[PDB]
Amino acid sequence: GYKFGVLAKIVNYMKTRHQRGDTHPLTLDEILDETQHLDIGLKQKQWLMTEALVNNPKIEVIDGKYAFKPKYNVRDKKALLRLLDQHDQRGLGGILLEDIEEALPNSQKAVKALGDQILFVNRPDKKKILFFNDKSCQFSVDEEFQKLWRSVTVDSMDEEKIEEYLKRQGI
Amino acid sequence: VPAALKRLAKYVIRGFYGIEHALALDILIRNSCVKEEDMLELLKFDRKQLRSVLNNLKGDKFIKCRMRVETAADGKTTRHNYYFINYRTLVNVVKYKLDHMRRRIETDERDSTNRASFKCPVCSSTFTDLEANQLFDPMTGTFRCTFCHTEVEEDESAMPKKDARTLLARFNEQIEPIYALLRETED
Amino acid sequence: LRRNEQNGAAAHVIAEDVKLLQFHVATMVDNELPGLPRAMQKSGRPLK
Amino acid sequence: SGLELYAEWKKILLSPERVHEIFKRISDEECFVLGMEPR
Ligand SMILES: [Zn+2]
Repeated sequence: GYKFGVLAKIVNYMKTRHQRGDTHPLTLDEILDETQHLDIGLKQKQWLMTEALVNNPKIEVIDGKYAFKPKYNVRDKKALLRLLDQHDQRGLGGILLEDIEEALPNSQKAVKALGDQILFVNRPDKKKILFFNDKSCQFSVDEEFQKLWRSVTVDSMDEEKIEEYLKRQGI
Repeated sequence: VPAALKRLAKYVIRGFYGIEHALALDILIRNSCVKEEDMLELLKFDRKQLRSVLNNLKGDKFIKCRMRVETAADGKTTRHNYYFINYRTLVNVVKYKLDHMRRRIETDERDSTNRASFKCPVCSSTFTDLEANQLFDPMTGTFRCTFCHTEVEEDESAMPKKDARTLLARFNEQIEPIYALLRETED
Repeated sequence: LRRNEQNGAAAHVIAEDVKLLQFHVATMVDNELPGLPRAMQKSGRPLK
Repeated sequence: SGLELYAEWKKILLSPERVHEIFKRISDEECFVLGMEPR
């Protein structure tokens, strides 16, 4: 445990500590006390202080302490809408639902409030991706027309025919 | 790239394809060419998830792909797939696609004109009015089915004529945005 | 295959379905297909 | 390959529908040249 077990508890405690709502920045000493790993070697303390506590994608140094990046975490409907909107404007794409649910407890309340403004894509691993519904150019057709559309082959044709189909009527 | 081409692509993809196709195409619309790995990371789709979508966009040739090669910082060879939208083939294929619907709709209209009017309730067979002289039995004074030796009805023939027109007619009414976008992009 | 194609199923699914249909059609004509298994009647006897 | 064809120049799967399209375009004269009675 002295090698990875102690550092893992540091990471796990800090990660779980944020789930308790104590978003305030924390120090390694506070985590070492809360994890009772005061006996961890000096080289390990400084290593975790300089690497594990700064390289994690959710941890940032604030006034010399480590914080859970409150600006990145989505915790309200406006932040959810704005983030997806800005992401869509920048072409960044969608965001995994789990990233919001981990940031905002019961994210479904914010998600269901936005409704059709959020587009849900389900990955092969069953995870959901949220996308902004930019209504600049929207169009839909009836099942009969979607059926009609699916009925016509496109790939099993020659390029000559694709061009010929146009000129058949004399254009 | 005229906005009409972008809008046309967005309308047809959203009209007849899933949001995955639209989102993937929107990337190629927002930026003329984007790497498959970039689209993969942007969409966060799986390889087969995105590749199948791209294969569809390749099937209708709405998009084109070219391969670019370069050497990485460590010296290993790298081969990236660059995909791009081909408005020329897109407009050509959609015109074909719609012209095929027109031929199918014309076929469905011609079928609505050729549909049989007389019918047998036993075998559930509908017979064209040309058979009326064969179906009418003077011994009975009415139409009958040779296979079922039972009465053949005719008055229900109004239902298929009226019903089919309702579905077929609405097709032209809803496709108006694409037709307008096409008229605006014929040049 | 009719429902899969009309419903617009996945290309690999439809392709596998066509490949299976292609095998059954060929098997109905000739069972001595090269590089292909013998079509058994599910009881070890090859179908003529 | 098995029960399907491949075309290589660079390699593609050649479907029966693609072959059908090509063959449907072949003329009578070409059929006679190929030794096939078009009728
Ligand atoms: Zn009958």
